[PDB]
Amino acid sequence: PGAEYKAKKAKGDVKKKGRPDPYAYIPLN
Amino acid sequence: VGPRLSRRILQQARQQQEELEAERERTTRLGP
Amino acid sequence: QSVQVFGRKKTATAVAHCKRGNGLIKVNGRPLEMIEPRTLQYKLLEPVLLLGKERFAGVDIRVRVKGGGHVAQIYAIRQSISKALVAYYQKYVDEASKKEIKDILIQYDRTLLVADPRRCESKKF
Amino acid sequence: RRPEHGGPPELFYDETEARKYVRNSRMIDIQTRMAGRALELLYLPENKPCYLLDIGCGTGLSGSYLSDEGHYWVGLDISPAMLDEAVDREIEGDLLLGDMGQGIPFKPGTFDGCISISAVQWLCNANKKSENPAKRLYCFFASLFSVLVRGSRAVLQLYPENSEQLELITTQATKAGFSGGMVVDYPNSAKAKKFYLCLFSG
Amino acid sequence: PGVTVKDVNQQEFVRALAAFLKKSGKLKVPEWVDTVKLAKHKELAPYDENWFYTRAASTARHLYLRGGAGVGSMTKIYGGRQRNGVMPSHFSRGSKSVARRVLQALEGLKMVEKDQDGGRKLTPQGQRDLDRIAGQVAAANKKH
Amino acid sequence: FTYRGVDLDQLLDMSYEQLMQLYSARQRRRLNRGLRRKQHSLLKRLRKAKKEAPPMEKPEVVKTHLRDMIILPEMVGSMVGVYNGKTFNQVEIKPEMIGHYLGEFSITYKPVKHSRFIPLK
Amino acid sequence: DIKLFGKWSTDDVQINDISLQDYIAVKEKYAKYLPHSAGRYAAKRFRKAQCPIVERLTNSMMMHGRNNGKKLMTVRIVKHAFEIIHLLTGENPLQVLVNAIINSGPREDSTRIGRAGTVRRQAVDVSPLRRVNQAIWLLCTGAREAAFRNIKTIAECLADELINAAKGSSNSYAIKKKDELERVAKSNR
Amino acid sequence: LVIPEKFQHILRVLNTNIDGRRKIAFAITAIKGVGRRYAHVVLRKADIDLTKRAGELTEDEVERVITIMQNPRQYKIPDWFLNRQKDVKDGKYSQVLANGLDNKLREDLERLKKIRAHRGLRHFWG
Amino acid sequence: DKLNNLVLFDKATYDKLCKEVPNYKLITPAVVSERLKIRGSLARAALQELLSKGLIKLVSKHRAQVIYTRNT
RNA sequence: UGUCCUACGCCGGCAGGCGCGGGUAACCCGUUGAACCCCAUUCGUGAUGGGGAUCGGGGAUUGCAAUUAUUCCCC
Ligand SMILES: Nc1ncnc2c1ncn2[C@@H]1O[C@H](CSCC[C@H](N)C(=O)O)[C@@H](O)[C@H]1O
Repeated sequence: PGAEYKAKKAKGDVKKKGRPDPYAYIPLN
Repeated sequence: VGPRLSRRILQQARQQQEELEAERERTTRLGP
Repeated sequence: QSVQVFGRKKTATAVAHCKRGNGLIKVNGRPLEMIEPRTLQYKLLEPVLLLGKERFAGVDIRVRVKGGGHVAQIYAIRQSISKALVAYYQKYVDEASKKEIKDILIQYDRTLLVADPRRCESKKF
Repeated sequence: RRPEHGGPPELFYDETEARKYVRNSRMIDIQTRMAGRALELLYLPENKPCYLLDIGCGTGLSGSYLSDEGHYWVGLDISPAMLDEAVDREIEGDLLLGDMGQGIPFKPGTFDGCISISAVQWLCNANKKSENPAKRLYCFFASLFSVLVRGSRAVLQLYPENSEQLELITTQATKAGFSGGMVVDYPNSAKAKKFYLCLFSG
Repeated sequence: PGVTVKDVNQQEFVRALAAFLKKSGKLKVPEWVDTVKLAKHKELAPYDENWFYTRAASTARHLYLRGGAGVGSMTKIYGGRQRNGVMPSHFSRGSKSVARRVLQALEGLKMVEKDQDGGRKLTPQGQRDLDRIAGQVAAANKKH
Repeated sequence: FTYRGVDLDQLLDMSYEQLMQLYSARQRRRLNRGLRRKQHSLLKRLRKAKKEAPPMEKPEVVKTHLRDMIILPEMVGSMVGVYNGKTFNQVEIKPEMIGHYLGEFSITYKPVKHSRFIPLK
Repeated sequence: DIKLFGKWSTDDVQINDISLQDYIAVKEKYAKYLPHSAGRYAAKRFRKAQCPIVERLTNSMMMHGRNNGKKLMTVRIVKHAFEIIHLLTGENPLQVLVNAIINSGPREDSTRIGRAGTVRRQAVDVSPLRRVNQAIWLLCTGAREAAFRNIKTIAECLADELINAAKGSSNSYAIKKKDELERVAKSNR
Repeated sequence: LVIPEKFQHILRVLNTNIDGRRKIAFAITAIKGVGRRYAHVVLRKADIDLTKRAGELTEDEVERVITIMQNPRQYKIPDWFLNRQKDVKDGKYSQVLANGLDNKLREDLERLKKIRAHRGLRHFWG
Repeated sequence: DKLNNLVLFDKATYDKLCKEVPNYKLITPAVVSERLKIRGSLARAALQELLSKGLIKLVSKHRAQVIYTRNT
């Protein structure tokens, strides 16, 4: 759930260059 | 009452007494 | 002959001196009706109005206040004026008059004779 | 605290709340900011005017963003005070008064998409004994799935108060035949954490 | 039996004392009286054009109460709150030259002299003047 | 050209002590506080470079680190190489830079110069 | 006679509601000169029931941050409010005030409960003390949000709030907020 | 009182509109270069009653306000009280109001750009 | 909408004040300006005129609130 | 609170200068004349005499040195 966008040294959200601006997609059932 | 309040009360109560009792050049020569 | 009492609030301390006279009340050399917050004028005049102008006619009170604030001094002034009279009517008037003064003066408001034990709380590490 | 604690939507959004909603600088900013993300989130083709549903339109801020982008829409809302403010702003689309818990009164297969900006979570609480959250959510999504054309998308922005409301909305959503997911923008932030139900029919 | 300064309203007393000083015409009013703020923490100039007399009157009344006050003591009396922009406010003194030029002006009225143990006090003729004006204050207010 | 209503030619005739009032408050304080040996030696080097230079082109460049030395009116026309920490900036002293320092014509920093998910299934 | 502000008498104030006799405290023992007393009316449960009703009014107008602390200003306002209420209506401003507390009290309220998602409401009854705690709050927020941005002084917004509530009019903020609390509670038996 | 027969709703001063409803001590502040502080001493030197609105001032006293605030130094307005002190080009003391304020400000910008100072470059880039 | 309250009395409303305002049962600077649509600076300046002419009784004078009343 | 706190006199409109004293301190600052608060005046729902950012020009002080504004004051 958006763990790859999590900043280790600070609480918040850090962008990445390969992937788009931070998000999280979880599918339904 | 306590130490801080009573110190101010006693000092103030003394000074009111003195202004009830209240209502020259010093003697440079000693032999008249 | 005279009586020397005190009344207090948070830090506003008063001392009152009452003796034989014609009924003048002075605070810091000023009359009771010239004390600066005129909104709380009735708090200064409560022990005079509760008891009557005739009951204060045999005594002259001079009050000195130092410390506190504008309304903390009014609460100390009205305490020491009433407390000066109940001490004067005890020592030089019969106790029947002192009991009936202390009666009607407590049922109105208990802070005219017994002080408020509320002071600022300190902070610790 | 939260506006849903106040009561029913028809009484909370009264005449005096409608005025200070219009002249609310934060509201004018973020309601159109989310409608930009929500219109972009349904992947509708460019250079093609579509017919959209503005469920819970309110003042018509999200309604005006569609019209400025060349679309047409109709709005459905429950309180007359927010609808009166929409008329005074000289909006373009049509306005409808009704409760989305009782059904969307259109023929099947009408709209190319449905847009929702902060209206959904008003169904997770029932302030009448006649009302039930489970049936009002199901009567919404079942009627939505009928009215939306096949292959279209419905994007829903909502403000859940705990994890249970996200669950209780989702199971009612997936029981009416919708498929999709939850889009969370900035999933671990605080001010920018927005929830988006993207729902589409096959 | 005579009334004193402390027995009347201090607001009414300054209005009576400044009206007395203006009618005398012997106060020395400086030239920059119409172009100065009398504190560094003010946004504007005084609203009253004759602000020098009420400042002069309030100087004499304050010297009657607690004597031995200098220029530095009277800037501390007339100080107020300085709103430092977006920063928190602080207490700032008044302007020293306005306080000084008043004390020079009262000295020319033969109302104030220096004190051997400090700043300034009131003349024996000065206290005769203020206590007389308190007579007209109480007569027109407490007797009406 | 005029500077504070004073032309260039008698400003060059003008000595230091009556240059006090033509400058601003900052430069007036600095001139009272004196000039150290570092800037006396530099002023001689600009004076020497202007001396031996051909009288129909600009003089040779003088490289210095003195970013805190105000521009006296006799410095006009000089070639000063002023250092920002990385390189030497060659500045030609026009007569409009009199009250200013030397450090603000060699900037020590560079300007700063500062795609959304759509689900498919 | 001990009179409020020197000119308002507490003798003639008649409380029509049986439920609120113990809690609207303005009668011969609670008659004070001024609504300032600095009394410890919140050191014990139901102590504030014995506080005079006008002092509770002034303590509730010391609200929204910038006015927190300033009580000499709020007793100034209630002094001017009573002198306007006597002017518009012509009877005791204390009589207008105790009619306002009675008419602005919600007699039935609703509570919010929810186990998982389903947040529903149940209608409960209102204690006689909270009928006064809600009534003073609604009149004070009624007058505060009445002006706040127009030329009307708060002394005459508070008078126009207490007069309307005593009449039972729907022009009151308090009556309009009370009725919607009653309307939700009726729907949620 | 009542509106005078010659009351002005809008006054044309220094090619800007001065509102006649506002009081004379603060209606003058609509022109640039004067503020709440400069316009108070200007009306004091002109000996004009400050209780008057800006609308019922006649043509006599409105023209001596202008010749005071354009030319302050001969009416004992002190040298420290003016906004335009010693100029760079012609060092003299003045008070620029309507377009002189914008022209002097523009001139102070392009002077710092032509010499390429740090302050002038950061004005250009920003 | 926006208020365009008059800053000086015109002829119509000046008469309206001198035959109606001294019969309201309450006269205040703030209640005059809501109905006569005038600024509050003149709304209090008109009342000291009426007080000096003896058409109104004064009830309270304060820097925050001024309260006036009919004669009879 | 302190040997750096300041009193007082003179000058300037203000920041600020010159002189002369008290206090190693329940002894001087300091009856610590604090701010909200209180009483009068102007303003009158107007992005307004609310709000003060960002700027232009000048002056003063500490520093070897104030440029990328040390700090303070005026318009
Ligand atoms: N059960 C319901 N059915 C339909 N609309 C509802 C509803 N519950 C709440 N609403 C509407 O949801 C709206 C939320 S206000 C938000 C509307 C829009 N985002 C805007 O700002 O313009 C309110 O107008 C309310 O009327």
